[PDB]
Amino acid sequence: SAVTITLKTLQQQTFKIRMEPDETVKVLKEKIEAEKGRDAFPVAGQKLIYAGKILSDDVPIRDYRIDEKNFVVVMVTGSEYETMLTEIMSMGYERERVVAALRASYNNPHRAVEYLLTLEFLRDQPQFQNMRQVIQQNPALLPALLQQLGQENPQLLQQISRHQEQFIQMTPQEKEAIERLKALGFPESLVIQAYFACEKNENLAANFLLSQNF
Repeated sequence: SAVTITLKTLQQQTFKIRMEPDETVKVLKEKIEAEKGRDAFPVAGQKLIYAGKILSDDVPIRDYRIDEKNFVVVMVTGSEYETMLTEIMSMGYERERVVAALRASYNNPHRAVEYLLTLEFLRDQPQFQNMRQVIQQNPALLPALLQQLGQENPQLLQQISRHQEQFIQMTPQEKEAIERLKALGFPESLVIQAYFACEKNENLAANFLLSQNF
């Protein structure tokens, strides 16, 4: 996953490097020190001229969108749980033992009685739930959280920045049977279509349309 980059030097000596279409130009600058050598190609005056201005060395070589067709003149100069406690405890178990099992047994009489004898990753997380449950009564929390809670998970921040819209959003023969039905009082799309009910007859489609609707 590569790309030959043509590098021209003010000395009128060009060549063709390749590196990767992403390597920070900082490494590309060093690439010129090894590509041409270090006899007179330092770094202090390393400016990658590609279009009048010199390309910096802190951005990826694929940030300027260079083209092999051109060379670069580089420079080098709570309760519901208790109501449940009685729902299960009543069987005979104790009280604290019931909630304990109701904490690891789906707080239900199912596993409890058993433990009583002896964009999507965030939309489902508790963080987003507070942003989609509290915002229902406070539109000011959306931004407050988007900068606090929503600004804590980089997994969504990388998308939400560009997905803020989705994040917030979350024939002349059959015509005779239609012209008549559409004229009898029935609609059109549901009539011209439903007509193909069973045998293109006037009841399979209508008969079932009059008994199911009227």
